[PDB]
Amino acid sequence: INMLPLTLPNEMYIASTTYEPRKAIAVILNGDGPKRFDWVINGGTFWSFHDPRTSACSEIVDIDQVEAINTKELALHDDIDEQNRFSHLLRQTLRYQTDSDLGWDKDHKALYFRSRNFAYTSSKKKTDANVVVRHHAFSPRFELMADQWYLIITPTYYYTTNGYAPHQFAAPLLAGKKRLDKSAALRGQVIMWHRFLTQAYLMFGEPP
Amino acid sequence: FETRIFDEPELEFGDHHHHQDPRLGLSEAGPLQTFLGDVIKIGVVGNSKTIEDTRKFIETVSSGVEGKGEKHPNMHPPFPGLGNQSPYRCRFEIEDGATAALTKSKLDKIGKEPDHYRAVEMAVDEIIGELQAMDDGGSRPDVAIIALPVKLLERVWNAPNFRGMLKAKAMGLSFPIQIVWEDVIDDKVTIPQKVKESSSRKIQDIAGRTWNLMTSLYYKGSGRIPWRRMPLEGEFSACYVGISFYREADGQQLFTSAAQMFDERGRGFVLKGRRARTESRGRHPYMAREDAKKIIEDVLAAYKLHHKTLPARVFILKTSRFKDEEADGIIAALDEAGTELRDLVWVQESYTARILRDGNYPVLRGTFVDLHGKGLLYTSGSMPYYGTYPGKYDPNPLLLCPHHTSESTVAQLAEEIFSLTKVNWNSTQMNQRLPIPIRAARKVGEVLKYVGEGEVISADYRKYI
DNA sequence: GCTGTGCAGT
RNA sequence: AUACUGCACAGC
Ligand SMILES: [Mg+2]
Repeated sequence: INMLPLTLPNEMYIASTTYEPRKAIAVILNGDGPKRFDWVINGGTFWSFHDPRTSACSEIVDIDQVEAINTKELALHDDIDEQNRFSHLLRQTLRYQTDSDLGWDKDHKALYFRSRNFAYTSSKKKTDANVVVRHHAFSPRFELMADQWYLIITPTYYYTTNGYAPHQFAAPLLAGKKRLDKSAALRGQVIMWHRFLTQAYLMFGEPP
Repeated sequence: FETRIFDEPELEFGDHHHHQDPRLGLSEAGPLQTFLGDVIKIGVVGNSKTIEDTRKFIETVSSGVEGKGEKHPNMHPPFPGLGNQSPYRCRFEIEDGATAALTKSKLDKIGKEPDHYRAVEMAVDEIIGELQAMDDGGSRPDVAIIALPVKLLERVWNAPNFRGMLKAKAMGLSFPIQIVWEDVIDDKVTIPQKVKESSSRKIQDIAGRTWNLMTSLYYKGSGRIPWRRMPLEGEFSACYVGISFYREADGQQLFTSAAQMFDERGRGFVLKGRRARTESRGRHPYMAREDAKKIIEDVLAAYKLHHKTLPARVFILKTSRFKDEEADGIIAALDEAGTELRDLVWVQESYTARILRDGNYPVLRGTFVDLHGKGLLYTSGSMPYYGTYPGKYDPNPLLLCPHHTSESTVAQLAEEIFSLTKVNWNSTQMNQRLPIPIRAARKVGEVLKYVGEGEVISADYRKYI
């Protein structure tokens, strides 16, 4: 019910190089072109849903060893190390897609907003509160069940003094705000995150 | 995603009064293997104040305890003692020469505080010396209560584990110890905590406390299960087995394996298992064949020793995903034993997806939604019989993957472990969340850490519980 | 993802 | 160590 039906693209650009994922991000931050955050950490290959010909530099790999394949044969793969790599690539793609009005945690791994009421159009009652300090965040998790990939949604709060300074001892207050659920406080948050995600290389469906 | 609800299985005591409550079904029924009147002898260790309090508690609970029950008064009955209205059909007794006492000089020598190892092992030895004096005497106790005083409790609490070495030394004895803190025998001084320093530990109401402690004494003294788990529609003698991996306390990362069986009606057997190699985190101390084959062979050897037959179903359930070599070993051993029905499930205390939030009441205890391949088992919840949810916030499901699949589907597995949840012996509380072969893992590890070298390891869950 | 420790309410 | 449920932190 909280789970989210991702829809995969039809093409996957792959390459083979011998680089390392630190100096590669170093050159991609000191580059002079469009920066992208969905190119995957080099576990031996280079997988993305983007053409490297129109990228900033693409000096990680040489041009003649780039291939394009279909994502159906790669999404249905066993030997779950590749499944972990696919979840890695999907996490970087989601972090790059909704990257403008969002921030990614390093410890608790959530996507916090960065006061905005954020009213959204719905047929039910307008239950909108402060989202940008009591934030609203969620931890995305990728799981492939039966024939379909899926995102697991988990709401949480990220606390900050002024939006930039980190929290200090707001964890018991976060736990106390978590301990509040009467079948309205979680379904509304799931509805809000679905409405935000429905509005791009990954298409998000309707949760059950 | 198809949905269904489940009802809790009934409990049988004397083929009368099919009830779900383990307390009401003891109070007004005929408990299993009852008699006209039985005596259970208790033995107490500690200073004279603890012995006086223990005797006062034992001879005052027979008069009767109140049964107000502010939250669902069918959660517990008023305890009427073990007289005419005996819930266990017995009469407890304490022998005068059985109870022991240690002098103030030995306690002060323990409280000299050299470090937090030497005083601990000195108190351990002295306790087993008093227990050996108990055992070699004429007044042998069926169950021994270790009501250690507050000063020795603080000396132990200043930090190894006292409980592990105590149970390891008591495993070679003839009676199981029933360690109970001095706060639990109606003493006004509350025991200080560890981290919070100036704080008082909390405890339940007196009636439920007496119910739990007296049922635990009933099991640990009288060797007899109170409640059995009668099988579902079309079952046989199964071999529900859990596997746990523990790390010793001497700084060694050897994640050694164990094995626990809960085959017949709830009777448990704990077996040591094999050695431990090739664990970066710990997934395969069942490497290839050389461990798994003879671990399963020892499990079947214990089953042949007791039941003088072979199991019909084996339901190996754990919490860590297995590999191909371990699965090959399990399948080869079960084929060599001619096993009919098998399952190899790993159960997740994880999988953060929390669903079925609709309804005015919280979600009921027992509700299966079957994702296309894996199930979402809700084992803790609410009932209209209990009225509401007096627990905490939202419960936690489990998800079950039948890795290295077999001849069973997920509905049978979910119904089986929802039958398996409430056969708990440490508690008469109804709303339980974990299967007993999983919950027993920490309890057997905290004792089997300190056995050490090669001795008679034995097989009885009564020492660990 | 899974092993270790520590509380709070009934 | 009468308990069960739930919550937080650390390690790999
Ligand atoms: Mg116990």
